Amino acid sequence: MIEAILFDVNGTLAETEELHRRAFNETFAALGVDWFWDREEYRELLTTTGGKERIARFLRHQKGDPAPLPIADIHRAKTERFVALMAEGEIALRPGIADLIAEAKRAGIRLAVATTTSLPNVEALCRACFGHPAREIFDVIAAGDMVAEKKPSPDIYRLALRELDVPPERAVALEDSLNGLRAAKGAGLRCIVSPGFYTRHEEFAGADRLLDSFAELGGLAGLDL
Ligand SMILES: O=C(COP(=O)(O)O)[C@@H](O)[C@H](O)COP(=O)(O)O
Ligand SMILES: [Mg+2]
Repeated sequence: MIEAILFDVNGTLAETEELHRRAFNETFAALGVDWFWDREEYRELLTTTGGKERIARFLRHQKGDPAPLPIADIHRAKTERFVALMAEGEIALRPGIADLIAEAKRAGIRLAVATTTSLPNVEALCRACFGHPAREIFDVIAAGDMVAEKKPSPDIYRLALRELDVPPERAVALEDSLNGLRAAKGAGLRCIVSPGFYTRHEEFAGADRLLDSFAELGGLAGLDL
């Protein structure tokens, strides 16, 4: 059996990206700029992880209004919006996720998050979906700007593994996206993928398992081999 499970957040714990998109767009509108990311645009922008990095990519060549604030300030406002939206309880965990975490806890298996997303989003999602602070759910939280290079860099996973003190051969990652799979694999981890809306078009070569739902894992034993 594995000794630790490392979870991605967006698209893994919950289907969140349309809520991120909303938060971006509503922030743009509040700032009085003409920017608006439709699904087609957002699907492409999602291949750059981290909201600051995504905004920067967009600004490099978009031909609408110039940024009126630093990126970090735009992103901070977006995060406050996302947190507020997340709290409303419209988003639930993806099927299978709650049950896996409960089984892991009963088995004494160590749990981490390993995410590109801002730390407040992790807290918001945990409070909403689990009813507790994130550090009551996960033993280790590796998020956001804790590393210099985001997925597909393995660095966030290497951070999480160091903090867990579990060798990669005894752990497993759950992911939804190709950049996530690449990051996990680059850290030496077996990786179970279940994609979503934005990510299903991707090919997931090297995934240990590729599932339509985490409810198909089959319990902790499905994380083995
Ligand atoms: O690329 C990401 C995927 O998160 P994960 O690694 O959990 O799949 C994030 O940048 C989110 O799109 C937005 O969150 P922020 O705006 O907070 O970055
Ligand atoms: Mg993800």
